[PDB]
Amino acid sequence: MKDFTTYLSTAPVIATIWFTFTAGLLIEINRYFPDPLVFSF
Amino acid sequence: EASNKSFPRDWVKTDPLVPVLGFAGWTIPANIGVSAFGGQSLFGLFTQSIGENLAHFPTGPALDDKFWLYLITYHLGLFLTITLGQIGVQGRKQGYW
Amino acid sequence: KKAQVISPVNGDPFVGMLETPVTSAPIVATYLSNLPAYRTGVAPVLRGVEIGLAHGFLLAGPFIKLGPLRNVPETAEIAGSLSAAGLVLILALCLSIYGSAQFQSTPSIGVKTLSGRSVARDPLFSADGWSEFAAGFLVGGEAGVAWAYVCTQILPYYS
Amino acid sequence: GFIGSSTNLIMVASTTATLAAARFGLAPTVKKNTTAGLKLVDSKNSAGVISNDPAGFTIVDVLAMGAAGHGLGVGIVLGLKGIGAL
Amino acid sequence: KKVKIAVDRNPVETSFEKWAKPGHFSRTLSKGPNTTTWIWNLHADAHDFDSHTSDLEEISRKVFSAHFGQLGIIFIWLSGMYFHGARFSNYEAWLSDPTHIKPSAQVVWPIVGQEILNGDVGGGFQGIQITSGFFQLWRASGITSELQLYTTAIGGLVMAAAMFFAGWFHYHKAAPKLEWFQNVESMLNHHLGGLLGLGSLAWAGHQIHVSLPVNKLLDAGVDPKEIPLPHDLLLNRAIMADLYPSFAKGIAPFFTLNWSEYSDFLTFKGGLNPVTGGLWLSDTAHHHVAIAVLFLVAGHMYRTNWGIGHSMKEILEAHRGPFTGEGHVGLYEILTTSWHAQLAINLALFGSLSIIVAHHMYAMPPYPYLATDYGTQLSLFTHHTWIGGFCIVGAGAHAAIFMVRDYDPTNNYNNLLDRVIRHRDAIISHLNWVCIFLGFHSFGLYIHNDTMSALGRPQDMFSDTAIQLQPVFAQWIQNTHFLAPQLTAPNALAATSLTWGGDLVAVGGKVAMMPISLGTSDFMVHHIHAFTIHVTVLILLKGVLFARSSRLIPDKANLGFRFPCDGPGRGGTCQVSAWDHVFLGLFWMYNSLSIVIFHFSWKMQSDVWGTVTASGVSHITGGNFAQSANTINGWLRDFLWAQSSQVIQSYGSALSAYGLIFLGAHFVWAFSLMFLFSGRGYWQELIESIVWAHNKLKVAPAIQPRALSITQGRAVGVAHYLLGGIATTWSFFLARIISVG
Amino acid sequence: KYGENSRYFDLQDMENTTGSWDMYGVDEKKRYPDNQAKFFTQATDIISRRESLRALVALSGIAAIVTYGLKGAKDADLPITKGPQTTGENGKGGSVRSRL
Ligand code: CLA
Ligand code: CLA
Ligand code: CLA
Ligand code: CLA
Ligand SMILES: CC1=C(/C=C/C(C)=C/C=C/C(C)=C/C=C/C=C(C)/C=C/C=C(C)/C=C/C2=C(C)CCCC2(C)C)C(C)(C)CCC1
Ligand SMILES: CC1=C(/C=C/C(C)=C/C=C/C(C)=C/C=C/C=C(C)/C=C/C=C(C)/C=C/C2=C(C)CCCC2(C)C)C(C)(C)CCC1
Ligand SMILES: CC1=C(C/C=C(\C)CCC[C@H](C)CCC[C@H](C)CCCC(C)C)C(=O)c2ccccc2C1=O
Repeated sequence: MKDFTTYLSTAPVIATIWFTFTAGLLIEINRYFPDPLVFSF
Repeated sequence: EASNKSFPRDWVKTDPLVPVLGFAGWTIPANIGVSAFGGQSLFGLFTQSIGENLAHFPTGPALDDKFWLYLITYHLGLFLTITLGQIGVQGRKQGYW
Repeated sequence: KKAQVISPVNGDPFVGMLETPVTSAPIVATYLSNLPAYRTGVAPVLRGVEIGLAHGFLLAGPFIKLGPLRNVPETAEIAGSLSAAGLVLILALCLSIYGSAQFQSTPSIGVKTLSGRSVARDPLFSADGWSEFAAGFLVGGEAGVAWAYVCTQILPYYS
Repeated sequence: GFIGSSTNLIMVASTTATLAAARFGLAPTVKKNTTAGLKLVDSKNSAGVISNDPAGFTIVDVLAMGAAGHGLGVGIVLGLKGIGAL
Repeated sequence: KKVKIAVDRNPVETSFEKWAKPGHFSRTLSKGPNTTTWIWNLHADAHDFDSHTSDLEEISRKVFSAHFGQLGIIFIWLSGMYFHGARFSNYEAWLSDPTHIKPSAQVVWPIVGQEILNGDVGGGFQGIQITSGFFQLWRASGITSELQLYTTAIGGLVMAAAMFFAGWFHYHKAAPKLEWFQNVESMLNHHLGGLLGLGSLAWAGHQIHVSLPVNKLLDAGVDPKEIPLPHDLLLNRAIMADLYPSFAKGIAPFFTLNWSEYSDFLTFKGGLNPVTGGLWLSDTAHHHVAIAVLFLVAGHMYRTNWGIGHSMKEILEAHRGPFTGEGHVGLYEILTTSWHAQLAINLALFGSLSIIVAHHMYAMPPYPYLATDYGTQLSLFTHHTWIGGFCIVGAGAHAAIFMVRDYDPTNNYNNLLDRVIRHRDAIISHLNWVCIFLGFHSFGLYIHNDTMSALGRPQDMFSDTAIQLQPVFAQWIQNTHFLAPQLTAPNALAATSLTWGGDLVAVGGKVAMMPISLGTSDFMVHHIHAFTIHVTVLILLKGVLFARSSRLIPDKANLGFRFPCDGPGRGGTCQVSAWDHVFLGLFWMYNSLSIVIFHFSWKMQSDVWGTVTASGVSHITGGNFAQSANTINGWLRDFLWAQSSQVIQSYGSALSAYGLIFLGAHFVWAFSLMFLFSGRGYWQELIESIVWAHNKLKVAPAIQPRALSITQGRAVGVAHYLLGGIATTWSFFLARIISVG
Repeated sequence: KYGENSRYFDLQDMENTTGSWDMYGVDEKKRYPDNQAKFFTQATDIISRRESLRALVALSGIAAIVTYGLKGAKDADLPITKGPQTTGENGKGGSVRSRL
């Protein structure tokens, strides 16, 4: 499955995975630390 | 178009029998009385409305007159019969089948 | 499956007009040939007079029945006839300046009649011919507008 | 009793009429098509198919004409039921 | 035999090695990127299968398997809708009280404060009020449970897996040969008799056995839990006989041609169910039976393998006249050899069909409690109208693609296509003239009325009071269809629609459907519609007929279907391409259907939709379409400005997403104007001045940054224009009609 | 010649070649009664030149607009010639500040 993992390394798939990751990280940060208007913690 | 150098004047190959025969093929069945018209006919009711609307000649028929239904249906069938008769006659004389 | 109707123009498939019933039906050709526009031997002033009478008479109706004073009983017809007179005057002006602009180059190719015989150019399509045509159009159009008013006044069944 | 009804006789008459019209050269069959002008002419049959009849009347022909006659008879039955003639 | 199954066995190896090589399908993209134009071309050429190869067999195989993929995706989408109705819905609550509970089948997660969109729709439920009509469709099918929706979702996922397997199978394992696709006679026989005939017959059976009894009990006040399940109606004939006595006689009346016995569940009532405001499902069942028979006889028309039937080639080659030369000779080859021709015809008729569906589903609401869900009704009309317009513009596009690529003058000599190309100047000149005449005598009427109303002369307007332009032909047709059960359809009990005339059907105090009166404003707006349609036709037909050649560019076919221009010469040849005629026909289809749906929204909110508080109907806007739709200022004031008070004041509500998408669609629309008003030469120079700054800091990419191609600039512009405008109208419509209706 | 055997190019007949045809023109000299034609050739005798016709048009149009503004607009009973016949929108400047 060298070719399949080459496909997963393509720009659109890697972009989808990375932005799902970034968006999920931000979403979980905003779930556990809701409404962060200022850096106070 | 290797033919047709001068737009032949007889572009409609006229048969004077064609209009008469389409008129008779439509209006005679259109003079058959049926159950839906109350025993009357399409041509009969159409002419009856023509008379009822010629009784006030300037005043045209109304929107609720039923003269327009008879008019449009009668002429649908009549124009169709006449054009299909012309087509059939000129296809019979010519090829086309 | 014979007898095709639509033909190339004068049998020339490369000029590009496609003679057709609406173009070359003998009734249509006759009617269009009998119009004063296509009476190439008649003086352009008289053809202009006829055309102008027709047009001045016809274009008064809209101004009469649909103008701004259409709902005033005796004023509708006067106002419409005068609007039509003004429009006819403007059109005569436009015709004059068209005759000034168009007829300066004197085309050199001759004309035929879809039969083979070359005819002379219409004197209408010259400076003098178009000037007299526009004069005739003005006279006839004002006359036809006046006659449109007269018909508003004298026709029995005018509403 | 349906067998003997007007509906039953109409239907059998219509189906047998279409079957006899096809078998005896009065209706288009598998072996005989029609031209633009409705004149029966030999077809190519697009497969070739075997029947021992003297006329080459296939069971495909029996199916086609049974369907045609069933449509005819259904229309006739229900139109006589419509105008009240049944 | 000639009509047979014909396939290649294992034509294509199932392997991931071409996934790892983007642009394998092209010889111009297999060389890898050097510029970003490659990245865009890889997506523009992905489904242009006739530019990958040139033999029709592989093209057709790719098309077949891609259709299987599309069907699998549609099945995923349908299973998702059914699943969201089974899990994230208020459907079981909505069945018990459909006149007060807002249908909702989407719940929002409480993450960034967006749980405000989970509105109080009813039924002890918080979610997004849907406008899809799925609740009414499910009630018409007789669902009455979330378990049935869940199992329909599972079946849809199974069918999606089946479709994807079938695509893989019919491309990689057993792919049909070209002679199998060119069996258009058998394809039509099966798609008429089987796809539409057996399909309509099966749905008629469902309606006989499941929908009709379930909805007859639902309309009788029976709670959905007390209703027998569909299999209890299938097994027990006594229950069905208790609901419809004709079931006591069995299927004997069908075979004895005593079909009138079935007049209990096969009716011709016409009109609407007064309990639900939808069509009688008995009429619907009879309808589906009738068209099933009709399509099953229609699917026995074409000759496939036995002598009976028609050869479509013979029909075509026999249809010719004195005006049309050889006639339809050479069209069978066109439509059996070119996929784009088939796509043109099929998209044209499919879009016209979607618009017809839109017009027929609002006037004859086929689903229960659909007519009084004004949001569902408006959204369905708007949606299917838009889909139809898009399909029609695509029909123009692919007709042009055929003319450029697959057209051959050898097979078309003096036939209808040759003779259309040979007098295209007359066609387009008369279309131009009628477009100008219609534009004047439609929009200049609005300008005349605006000028008169501004000048203080309302007696000079084209209004129902001053200068009446009454649509007397449409009024006559209305009156004729209203009086049809009396003379010309005597076995129908009522007219097809209440829009022809008569009394209103009120369901839950709200008007389901009521007579639509046509006046001067309707005349004017219908002629506006005709105008915009004629101009869209002008653009697309001019792109089709002038796709190969013109008096400006005689060798336009060699430049292709999709090219920016020929140059700044001949005065400038920008957008001479047929692709650019599609690009402009898109703008004009948008401008047409925007007015279509605006006319629908205002006419419905003014003259149909409303409440029956006392004896007397209070419409939503108050009946102001008659006197205010005469002017542009009326459409701006009394429709756009007035009805925007619900989308701009939606902040802090469950409709706040609609205001947000209103603003964002405005933004996207205006952003389209950067691509439409501009050109590539500015952006390439800006990009190179930016590439300087990237080269200075050693971050210049190896894939050289290019500006979007001219064609791609136009495509991006029109895509963003359509998206912004349509989503703006979407938000405006939905925020308005969820509040006021 | 030009119609012989699909020979649609003739150097000695460039009228038929270029399609220079009068498709509907007839050169018959006889259309109108001669007294009527005389009447209308003499009625237009003064304005049959461009300058004379434009002088007539200028005189007539200027006189017409001037008599329309001076007399004809009031004869037509135009609202702009009658005046407001009311106090008008004088004291109602704005909804807030009712200015004159
Ligand atoms: C794992 C199974 C598998 C494998 C290994 C292959 C392998 C191959 N296929 Mg086959 N194929 C399969 C399944 C498979 N296919 C199925 C299930 C179908 C039916 C749809 C097809 C239909 C098919 C056709 C019609 C063609 C191929 C082609 C190919 C070749 C390259 C395809 C490529 O570049 O893929 C990479 C491509 C993708 C990953 C795109 C997948 C797109 C999916 C189907 C739709 C998803 C849409 C998505 C929901 C949109 C979201 C929008 C977003 C904004 C949310 C290669 C030999 C092509 C070829 O030339 O072969 C020689 C060709 O023409 N295949
Ligand atoms: C009764 C037989 C029959 C039926 C029902 C269909 C149905 C269909 N065909 Mg057609 N087709 C047939 C015979 C049939 N075909 C024949 C004989 C040929 C050869 C000439 C073709 C050639 C053909 C082509 C070339 C294409 C189609 C396409 C389609 C689909 C169009 C999309 C649609 O309407 O979605 C409606 C969707 C449904 C109703 C969902 C149910 C789908 C079922 C499971 C498939 C239908 C049964 C299948 C044809 C028989 C094989 C069963 C399988 C288990 C082996 C549709 C499913 C198009 C398509 O989308 O391809 C995928 C397409 O491109 N067909
Ligand atoms: C596709 C559409 C469809 C379907 C599936 C059905 C199905 C049914 N209808 Mg409906 N119906 C329909 C359309 C349909 N109808 C339409 C259009 C009308 C209007 C005319 C009606 C009007 C109607 C009435 C008025 C009645 C029905 C009834 C029935 C039922 C009795 C079936 C029967 O006697 O026929 C006979 C059918 C068969 C003999 C086929 C069975 C074949 C099986 C499946 C073979 C499988 C064997 C297998 C090879 C071996 C076993 C497998 C394994 C265990 C080893 C059945 C549930 C009757 C009923 O009781 O309803 C509750 C009834 O009274 N229907
Ligand atoms: C049955 C429907 C159908 C089918 C099968 C095709 C098939 C085809 N079309 Mg046709 N087309 C259709 C409908 C259809 N089209 C319609 C409705 C239109 C009008 C809009 C067009 C207009 C059109 C043009 C103008 C052209 C084609 C071309 C093509 C070919 C290649 C398309 C391609 O590679 O794009 C691959 C897919 C994409 C590039 C994706 C496009 C994404 C769009 C622009 C955005 C919309 C997405 C979404 C709805 C918006 C929200 C997204 C969100 C993330 C913001 C292919 C033969 C081209 C062709 O043949 O070239 C020679 C061509 O030039 N088509
Ligand atoms: C052996 C033989 C014989 C006899 C035979 C027989 C007797 C046969 C029969 C046959 C038959 C007896 C057939 C039948 C068929 C039928 C069919 C084929 C049916 C069909 C049906 C259908 C198709 C339906 C349809 C429909 C419906 C369901 C509904 C309504 C509409 C319609 C109509 C569409 C002879 C002569 C002696 C001699 C030798 C040989
Ligand atoms: C919704 C949906 C779903 C489901 C669906 C279904 C469930 C369907 C079904 C369907 C069906 C369930 C169908 C059926 C059909 C049937 C049929 C179609 C039948 C027919 C019959 C006939 C045609 C007959 C004929 C005849 C007669 C009449 C008598 C004797 C002889 C003979 C046999 C010839 C799913 C999950 C996918 C998902 C998506 C959506
Ligand atoms: C704005 C504009 C541009 C410039 C637009 C650029 C070139 C396209 C930008 C698309 C995206 C932003 C670039 C894609 C880069 C990566 C794929 C994104 C991945 C990383 C992100 C997180 C940044 C044109 O090239 C153009 C050409 C012809 C007519 C009009 C116009 C036009 O209006």
